[PDB]
Amino acid sequence: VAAFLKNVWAKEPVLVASFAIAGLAVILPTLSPYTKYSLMINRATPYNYPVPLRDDGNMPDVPSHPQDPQGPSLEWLKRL
Amino acid sequence: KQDMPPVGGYGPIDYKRNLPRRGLSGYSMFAVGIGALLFGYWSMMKWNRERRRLQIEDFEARIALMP
Repeated sequence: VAAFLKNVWAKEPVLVASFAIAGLAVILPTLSPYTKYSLMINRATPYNYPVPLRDDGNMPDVPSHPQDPQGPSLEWLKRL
Repeated sequence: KQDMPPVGGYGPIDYKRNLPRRGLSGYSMFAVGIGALLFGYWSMMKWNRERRRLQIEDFEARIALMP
C-alpha cells in the first residue's frame, strides 16, 4: 500500500491532489489557537444599541461613566 | 566545360533533434507555488483585521449618536 500512493500519483494526478485538499482542511481548525480569536471578535461587534438598566440598591458594578474601567477588556485588539 | 560540381565547401546541417532547455524541474517547482500562495495569506490578517478595526470604528459613530 506504500507504492499505492506512487502507482496512482503517476497514473491519475488530479483527484489525488483533491484528496490532499480534502485533507489539511478538516483537521487544522481544531488545531491552531488562532481560532477562538475568530469567536471573540465576531461576538464583540456591536450592531444594536446597548440599553442601560435601572439601579435599585446594588450596583454590583458598572456606574454611569462610560470611560471608567467598569466593563470588560476587548481593547487587546487595538494593541494587537 | 562550364558545369556545376564544386570542389569544396560543405556542412552539412544536422539531422539531429534536440532542444532540452529545462527548465527548473524536479521539486524546484511546487516550491515557488506554495510559498507565494501563503505569502498572499500572510498579506491577509493585516488588512482584514485592520479593516475589522475600522468596521467597529464605523459602527461606533452610529451608536454614539441616536439618542
